Amino acid sequence: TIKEMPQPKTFGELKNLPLLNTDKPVQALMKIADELGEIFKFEAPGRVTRYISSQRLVKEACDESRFDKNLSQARKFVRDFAGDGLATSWTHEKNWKKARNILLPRLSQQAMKGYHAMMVDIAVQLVQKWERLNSDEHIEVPEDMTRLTLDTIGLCGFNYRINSFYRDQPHPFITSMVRALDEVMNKLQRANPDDPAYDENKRQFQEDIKVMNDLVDKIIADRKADDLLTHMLHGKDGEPLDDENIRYQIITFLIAGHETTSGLLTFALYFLVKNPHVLQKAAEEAARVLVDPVPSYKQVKQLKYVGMVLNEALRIWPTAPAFSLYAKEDTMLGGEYPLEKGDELMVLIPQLHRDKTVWGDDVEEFRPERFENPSAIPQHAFKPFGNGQRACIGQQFALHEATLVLGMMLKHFDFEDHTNYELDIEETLTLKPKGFVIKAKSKKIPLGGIPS
Ligand code: HEM
Repeated sequence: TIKEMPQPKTFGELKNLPLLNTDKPVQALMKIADELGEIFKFEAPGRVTRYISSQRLVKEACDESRFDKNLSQARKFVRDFAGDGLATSWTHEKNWKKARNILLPRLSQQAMKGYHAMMVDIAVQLVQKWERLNSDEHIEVPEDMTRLTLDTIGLCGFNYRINSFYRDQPHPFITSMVRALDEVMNKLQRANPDDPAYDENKRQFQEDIKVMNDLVDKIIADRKADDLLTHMLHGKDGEPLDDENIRYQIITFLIAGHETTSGLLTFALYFLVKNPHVLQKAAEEAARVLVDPVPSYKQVKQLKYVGMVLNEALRIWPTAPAFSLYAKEDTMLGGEYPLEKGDELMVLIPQLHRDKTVWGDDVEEFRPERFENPSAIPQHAFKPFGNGQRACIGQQFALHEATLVLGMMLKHFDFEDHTNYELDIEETLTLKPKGFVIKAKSKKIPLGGIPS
């Protein structure tokens, strides 16, 4: 009762690779897996991957006795600029689990009691910039969501003030990060990599890894002249971290610790303007809960419905959209698809969150009240933060940051979807709505003990 594995139209020496000559590869890999089922094979020269989309199979892949963690084929390149160091190392690494058990305890729920104040500091900045737009003026959502999420990691994680809001044009580091990823992403759709046709391109990329390093120089310099870098320097295990691997860990968290989080907020706010009854309902929760000008740690933990709106928007659109895995031994999967040792499966997350056998037929509706009883979401049907001993380390940081902010936004403004924005999701590894803009009617509620 073995079953042959599916596969998209191959085109020659290229195999299936030319089905990814598009700038929305994930979005297209869910049209493929949309037809070819819960699993389908994917060959591009000298690399093969299986794509699992059903909870039925994901729940096996996450069985850590069968499967270990893997580097996306995107990850080995984003390793040409990150780890050895957490988000781009294999479990079989030394400056992984040492590099993780220095930081893990700094990222718990309890550790957020400490970051909370600086998180509220950057949040106030974003709210007030909106209080001070002219009439005609609209909001660039993903654009301002980045201003925040980045400032906030820089500041909680590295006690450095990036002052992203004191700048009309996206911070250098972000313009360069974006252009560094689009490369990694196209250098993946490139049929002949080592070519001179791509030559102005791997020198561009280097200029960009310099701008990004600039800001990293600036953050260490500022420290010399209990943050997340106070350990990344003086945290033992039993080895503190070394010369070279620390400027890695830094660029690693400046990226991981904001991008995916900016994604989640643009998406949530999108979904809310399109479902104005959910906006209304979280807008009340926020009014009812945040009764001081600024929120307390205590208060942010009681934005229950807002936590829910975040998870729902994370179901419908995981911003870190896929994670990889390898087989630890030869094995059946599903009892049908037989894998060798080392074979690679990719967890197409946005599709797993659309598995109707686990969710309903309304998998495409925005309904935050699914997450009322979170004991109702089945084993493994939901994983925006990866799975297992390599779950997203910064999940509790992300969710607190994101609730706090979505919570304040909804306390001080009504938003109008003024352009009838039709969704367009730019892909730079991670997903984020592109050119999403709205207007905000302020509720004229004072903040900080400051009027406007
Ligand atoms: C906001 C602060 C965040 C930080 C500092 C952060 C950092 C990290 C780190 C260090 C890892 C690797 C952990 C490990 O290997 O032990 C990771 C993995 C991951 N993160 Fe995050 N992250 C953040 C937010 C988010 C958000 C909002 C999402 C939403 C989808 C997300 C999605 C993921 C996913 C899917 C992985 C899986 C990697 C894999 O297992 O292959 N992250 N993150």
